[PDB]
Amino acid sequence: MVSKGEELFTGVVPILVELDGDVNGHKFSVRGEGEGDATNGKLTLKFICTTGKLPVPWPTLVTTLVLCFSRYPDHMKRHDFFKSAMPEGYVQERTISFKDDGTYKTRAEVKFEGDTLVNRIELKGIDFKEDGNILGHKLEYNYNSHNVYITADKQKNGIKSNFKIRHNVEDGSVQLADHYQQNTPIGDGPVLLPDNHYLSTQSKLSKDPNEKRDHMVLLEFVTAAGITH
Repeated sequence: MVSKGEELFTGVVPILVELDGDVNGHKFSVRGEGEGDATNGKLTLKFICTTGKLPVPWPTLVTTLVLCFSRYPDHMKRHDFFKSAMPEGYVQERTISFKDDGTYKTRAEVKFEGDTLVNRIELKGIDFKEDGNILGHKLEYNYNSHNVYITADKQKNGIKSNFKIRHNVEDGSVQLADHYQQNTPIGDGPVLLPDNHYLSTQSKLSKDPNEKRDHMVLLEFVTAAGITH
């Protein structure tokens, strides 16, 4: 163990996710629950739209709706910023630019509340086309595997990332979502600033057959890679 934070992730940790959103003035909320295991990189979450019908496709929210559950190999433990900020946690901020469409701006706090790892998010969506892939619901209910490159941000005592998500469109086209991310500790205690590396992601989206509300079941694996030793 190379951070106090890392001790909080030796087993399965229950998770709560809460998101309050506004896309082109359409107000919606999501709550998710499940668990994460950073020892194997496995995350199991079920999300509900608490306000009724989700006004955007579920796949567009996957990245917004807990990289502290990434599996960092033993040789990479000193490059795990996300756990090092725990339990006080970190702020995760993004701009997500949907190519030829609107933008999500997100601010989340990821931190322990009691024994639960909580991801609490505000999302603002602007400049979406009513007949675009997003407000038009033209995106397939599926998800690609990605590499998410992590860099140190010495000045902010945190990390940055930029990456493109590819969303499959019902017409066989692809909707690009360009992510710009910043993470900063909530605490003023010491954190691990990493050497350059990447996270390998893979996401399976499914439905709960008993669930009549608008929802998404997520199975994710996230693994850190890219450090020689």
